[PDB]
Amino acid sequence: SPSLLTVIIEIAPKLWTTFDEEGNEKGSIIKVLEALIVFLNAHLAFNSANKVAVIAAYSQGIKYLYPESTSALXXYRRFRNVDETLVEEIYKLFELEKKQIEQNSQRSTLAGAMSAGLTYVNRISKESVTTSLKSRLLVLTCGSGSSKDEIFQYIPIMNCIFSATKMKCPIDVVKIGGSKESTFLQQTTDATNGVYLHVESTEGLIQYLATAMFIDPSLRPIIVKPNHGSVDFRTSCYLTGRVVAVGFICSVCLCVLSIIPPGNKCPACDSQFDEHVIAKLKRK
Amino acid sequence: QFLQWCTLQPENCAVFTSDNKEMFQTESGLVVSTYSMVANTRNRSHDSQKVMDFLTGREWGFIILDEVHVVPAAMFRRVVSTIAAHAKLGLTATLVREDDKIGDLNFLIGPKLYEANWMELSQKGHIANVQCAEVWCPMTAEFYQEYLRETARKRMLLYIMNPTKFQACQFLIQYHERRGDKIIVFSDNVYALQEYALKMGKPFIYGSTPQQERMNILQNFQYNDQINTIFLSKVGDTSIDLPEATCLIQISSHYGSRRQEAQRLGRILRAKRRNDEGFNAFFYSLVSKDTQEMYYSTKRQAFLVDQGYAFKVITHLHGMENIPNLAYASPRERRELLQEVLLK
Amino acid sequence: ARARKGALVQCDPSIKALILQIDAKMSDIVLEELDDTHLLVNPSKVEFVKHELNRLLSKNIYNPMD
Amino acid sequence: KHSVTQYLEEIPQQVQNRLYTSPATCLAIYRILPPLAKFFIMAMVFNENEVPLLDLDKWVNSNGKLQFQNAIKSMKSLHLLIPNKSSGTLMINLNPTFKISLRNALTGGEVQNSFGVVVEENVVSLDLLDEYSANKWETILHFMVGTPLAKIPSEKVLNLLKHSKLMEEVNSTGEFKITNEGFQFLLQEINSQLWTLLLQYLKMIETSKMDLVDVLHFIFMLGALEVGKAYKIDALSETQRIMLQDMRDYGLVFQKHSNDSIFYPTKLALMLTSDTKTIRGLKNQDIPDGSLIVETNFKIYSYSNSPLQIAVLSLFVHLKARFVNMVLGQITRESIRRALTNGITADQIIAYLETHAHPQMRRLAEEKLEKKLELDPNCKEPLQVLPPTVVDQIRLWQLELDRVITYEGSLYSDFETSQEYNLLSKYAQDIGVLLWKDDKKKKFFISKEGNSQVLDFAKR
Amino acid sequence: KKRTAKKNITPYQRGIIRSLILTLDCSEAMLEKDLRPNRHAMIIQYAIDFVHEFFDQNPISQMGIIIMRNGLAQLVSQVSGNPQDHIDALKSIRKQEPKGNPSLQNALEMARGLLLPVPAHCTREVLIVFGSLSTTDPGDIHQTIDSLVSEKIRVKVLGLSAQVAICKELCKATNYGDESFYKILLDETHLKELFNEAVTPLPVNKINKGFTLVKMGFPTRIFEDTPTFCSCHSKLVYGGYFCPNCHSKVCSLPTVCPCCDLMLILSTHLARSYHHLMPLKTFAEVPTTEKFRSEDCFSCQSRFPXXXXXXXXXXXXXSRYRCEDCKQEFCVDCDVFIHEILHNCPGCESK
Amino acid sequence: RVLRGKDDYGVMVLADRRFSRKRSQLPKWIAQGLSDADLNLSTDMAISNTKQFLRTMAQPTDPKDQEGVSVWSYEDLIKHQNSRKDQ
Ligand SMILES: [Zn+2]
Ligand SMILES: [Zn+2]
Ligand SMILES: [Zn+2]
Ligand SMILES: [Zn+2]
Ligand SMILES: [Zn+2]
Repeated sequence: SPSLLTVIIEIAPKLWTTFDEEGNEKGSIIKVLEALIVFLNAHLAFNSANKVAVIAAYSQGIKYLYPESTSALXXYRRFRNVDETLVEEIYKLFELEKKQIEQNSQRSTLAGAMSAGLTYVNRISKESVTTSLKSRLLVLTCGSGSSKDEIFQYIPIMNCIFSATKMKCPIDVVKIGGSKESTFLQQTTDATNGVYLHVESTEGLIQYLATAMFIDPSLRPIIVKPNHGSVDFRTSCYLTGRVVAVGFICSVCLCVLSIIPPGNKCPACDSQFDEHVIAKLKRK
Repeated sequence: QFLQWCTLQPENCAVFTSDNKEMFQTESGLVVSTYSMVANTRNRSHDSQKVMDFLTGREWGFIILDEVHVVPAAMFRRVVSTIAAHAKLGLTATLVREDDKIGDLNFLIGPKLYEANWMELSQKGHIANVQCAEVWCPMTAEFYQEYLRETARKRMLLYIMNPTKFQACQFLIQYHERRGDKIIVFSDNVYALQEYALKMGKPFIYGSTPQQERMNILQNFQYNDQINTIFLSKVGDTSIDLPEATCLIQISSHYGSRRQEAQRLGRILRAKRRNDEGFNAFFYSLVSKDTQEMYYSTKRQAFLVDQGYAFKVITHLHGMENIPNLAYASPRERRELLQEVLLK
Repeated sequence: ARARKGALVQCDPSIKALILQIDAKMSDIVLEELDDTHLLVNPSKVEFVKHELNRLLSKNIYNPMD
Repeated sequence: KHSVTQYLEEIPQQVQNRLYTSPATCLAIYRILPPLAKFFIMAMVFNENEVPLLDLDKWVNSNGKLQFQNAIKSMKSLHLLIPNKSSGTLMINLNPTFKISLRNALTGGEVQNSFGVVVEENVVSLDLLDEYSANKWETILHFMVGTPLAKIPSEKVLNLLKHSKLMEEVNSTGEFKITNEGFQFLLQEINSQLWTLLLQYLKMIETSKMDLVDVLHFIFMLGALEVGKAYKIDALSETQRIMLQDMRDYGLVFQKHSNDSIFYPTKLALMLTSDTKTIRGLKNQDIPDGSLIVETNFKIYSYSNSPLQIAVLSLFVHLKARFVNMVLGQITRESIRRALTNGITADQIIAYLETHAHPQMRRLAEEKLEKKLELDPNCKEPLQVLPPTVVDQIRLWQLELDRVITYEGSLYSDFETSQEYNLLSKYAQDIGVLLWKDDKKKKFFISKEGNSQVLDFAKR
Repeated sequence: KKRTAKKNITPYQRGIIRSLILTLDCSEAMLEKDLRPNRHAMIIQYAIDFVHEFFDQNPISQMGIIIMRNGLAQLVSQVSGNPQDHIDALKSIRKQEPKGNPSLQNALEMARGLLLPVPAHCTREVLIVFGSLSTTDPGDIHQTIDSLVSEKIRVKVLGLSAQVAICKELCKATNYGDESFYKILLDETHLKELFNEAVTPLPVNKINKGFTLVKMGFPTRIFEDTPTFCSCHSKLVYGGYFCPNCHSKVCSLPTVCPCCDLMLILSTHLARSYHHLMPLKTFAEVPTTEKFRSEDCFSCQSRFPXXXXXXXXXXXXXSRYRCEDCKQEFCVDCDVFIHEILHNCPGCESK
Repeated sequence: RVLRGKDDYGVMVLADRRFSRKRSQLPKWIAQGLSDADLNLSTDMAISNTKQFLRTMAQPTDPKDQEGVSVWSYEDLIKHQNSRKDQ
């Protein structure tokens, strides 16, 4: 089953710094890079000339790497071109690394890169009606700090799960960094039939990458090798910032409030509640 | 058979033979006469002429004509020599006819409105569904040894007799008796048919069946469902008042020429006002597979599909050996009946 | 693990009988006869069974084709 | 198809490992193994240790394990591994020549036969040098099956066809006609035909100066990649270059002009295995340039045509009067009887008509397809895909030209109780492995998929 | 030339919670020959498709299914948040053949009382696919429409290739006077799009009703599979969920808990309401001679954008259907696809 | 009588041979609607014509800008266009 394996990798030179920061600087993304170069060739080889692709994320944007948008106008030699064109495109990204790239660290364009990819896969499955590609993607992140749970990227994560579940796509995630199970990704890898591996920093992921991130392409008869439980007690009370269990959900706003609610104008939309409905909620 | 079902009151329609004198020149309404009357050497009592004298005497608007082609046009040209009606009506039966003289009978009645394109019209909802089938009776060494020994046409009944062929017939019999259906079998043999009619044992029309017994069996066949199998020999065509067709079986397949096989197919497959069965006109053809008429059994199949009748092949009979009266079932008795039929 | 290989010839008992008549005609290469509808033969000689079956039918049939 | 895979296992263990000497031929033999077998190769390519079968058995869960037996049986036959009854258990490990030659060829290794190609100014255009090779196939194919002009000049090829009996044509009389083997040549389209001929030449060119590993290294060198520069010059052995030049003459090497240049890596070397897209004075109207006519009325409605193709069509239909667009021909039981006279079974022609003559029967097949498979469980009546009315007449004609029947498998015994035979029979119909059976005899002559699973379930 | 909408006058409230109850016609008129198998069979094909669609975009909802045979409407699948019940119910029906008349008064009468248990926060709805041209009323139907409009049960119906004033009226009457709800096809795709459009919440101009705060909790998957056990099916299920309040093993479902009765949801259902509630702005088709933007797309990279002056081909249109709030180009594919599956405007996300 | 406004529709079939020759005797606005191919129709193609008519008419064909042509929107398309038409 020609399976399209498209890898998306995020490189913030502040987050690749964190990969250098974690442990010692005993090897930066190159170990992961040389892992990925070998990994991309293999799946390319596995199924019937099944294609591959690559996108990245700046500190301040995103761009395609292996698809290699129109610019002019060994080992099988397709591994070579896939690697080397990727190697040449990425080194072009590193010259697009400077203070202004180091500037826009407020956002993480991970949300934009993955929405753009779903346009690309919907684009390829739309064109490759013949030889319907049993495609499936991958995620590698350099676990960085300074934002315990950046919660500004929650809705696009979850919306694209639906499209991913809507377009029937298993999604596998590997987190390289400090031990922070990205709950929203952890739900995400759970939500759409994927595998979660929170690998450590400096292990050559090649042994890890081959084991659990080859599960799906078309196969899915094999035990996914995800990380531990995928608890779905979802986002903290938007008002509180504590994860709620018996949530208190406002109105058409649908904001999640804890036992906190101000009784008026829940802190995500200007929606007054019937004080009777507030009192009815308080009849306990 | 129709004109009283039809609106026609035969009190007006004086039928004429000139052995059948009837009311000429006093017949108040429409008329039904016939060619040999209306002109022939069979102009044979002055009833005939006087009807014709009346035919000329009364001015006629329209002339309904049925199979003008068989009788010479010259008399039709003589029922076109004397009277000068206004219209005729040529309800012809064949595309090419012996009355296709360079002055065609088309240019004397009215132009062609209806022709070999019988797809526009009958498909508008007249005709019902007719099913056709061709069972391959299994081979048994003697038939082939019988095939081997003679290349002559005498193999004819030698595969017709196949006792397995009798069996499949009996299945339909119990089957159409179970369905309350009616069965026509086209079997021109006398002995093996008797041998089979003896093998079945129902009041049976057979070779030279008494018409009363034919009628009796027919009455016991269409109104009574107990006798749900009759065997029509070559004496059905032509002609009898052929009985209704729900399950036609044909055994003999030489019956040449093939223009007749269009006739018989049309003739033997009569209409049926029964819709309890999903294929209310079964056509069957029990043929011993691997015998002389595989060439001629293949000749019948191409004919029907050209005629367009729904057709099929049922050689995987449901309970083929599970039917009653497996008389002569064994290859030996098929051989024995084959010896029985080598006499015929 | 028991597995008895061979050439399972399944047909009508008569052609079987003929084939068996034919098989008896070149020295009983039929290893076993599973039932009236099956035969177990050595594949080395089934080829010639049909050949003589062909010849004997070619000797028998001769193809009138009327 | 002779299923050339069965040939690699037939060559004994050493010449396989001898074959396995070039990481090219390590990397080559790997792609044909069943996908279960593929998965069990690569695991134990890198982790430099053998593995107990219990793990490999526990790796494969329920149904799909039949491919687990499909994997391991093809695996052992060609001996790329070594089973080891070390301590009574089963220690599975590659024929190490495979694994590392693979591993080498995996991680940029020493496949110099694999690396025997050379990169230069690849002046071979997409249209250039394969039209000869495509015309090479067209001319010889017209020669072999019998064209109006049998332009096949391959004297080595003609001897292989007659000597290998490739076509049931009178080589003594020069006839290139389709026999049982010639009918099989009309069936195996690109792989199978490209398979079938590769076998005849190996059988033909096997007496002296074979050098099979070099032959297989040279064959796998020309088809492995576009040797391009230095293929027929450098990356080719003595008998290999003669094979390469002979493959050059047969077109299978698109050996460039001068007879001494890099391996003309014609696309023909690619198609033998690719099992992918097949399309190859100065005019060649395609792709749908070919045409034929096959419909419910059992008649040829030819508007597009090709001479060798219509010559091939005429091999099973009468031709009367070739018209501007049509060739006067009508397919009948008589017409196929021209092929049944040759013993050509109405079996491969089935698959032939569904694939070939489509360039004119596209809409006709497309209207026949109707996508009546998802609607099949919905609307239980499929809409005439693929045409069944023709095959029954073919089968009945084949049945008219029939009356010899046989079965494969092995007779089985030691079925002690009715429950196990009833339980085994019941499961057998679940996977569909039982040709014929009877509780009375406790014997049946079928495949061993039934015996392997009861043993595996009982033993593990 | 463009076929794009001017303005949406309802992104504010959608009926996020629903109780849609679809009713069919198994009557003689469904056996007539206009639609490919007939009315009866091809109607049912698209209903199955809608069923799948209706619960995908409104999974918090339920539906029941009713047929219309022999002047007698006949419930065939209960009002349920489980589509498979309805799907399997629909599978059996096509195997029976439509018969008799549509007695709409019957069908309306059982639909109105079926929705009484549907609470205030859940929205009552009825979707009639009418295909015959006559009815057979057990009683006053204005009594029922008056009773129907009184129960706050809006009615949108999809007549076949004809216009009937009473269902003109019925859709007019129930839907707050705003007759927008007897839309009728000429065509299968028009019928197909007639089905797909019935999935989303149906707001036109909502009146101020009790906006009620809804208390629920969320279930969690079970792990032990040898402990295959269930409190919602009393069978061996190799692992289910557990209601946050009941504490009983519940199989995988957005269905309510069966021991303490609070609606069980994980996270996924409400975010469909989000893009239901607040959708985007339509990708504006940029002017041909006034765009002068990148000769590519943005959500994807589509170098096809023009051909640079071709008399007719260039003066036509420049494939630059671009969203507004992002002001980023998008090939029609992306512009269509962005507006199709992931609302999630690519330009508007990255800033 | 079957028509009330410009939003009204409906079939006005004529069923007699002499109606073929009296097409001119009909009033203009009726005559503008009665085209040549609609003369002496058999009953059969009459039903097909009104079948497509009722379907197409059953559609909500409201451009609201071509109605700016035939509705002359409020007090302006009369005041705009017609006060330009004072020529
Ligand atoms: Zn709110
Ligand atoms: Zn349960
Ligand atoms: Zn609970
Ligand atoms: Zn795009
Ligand atoms: Zn935007």
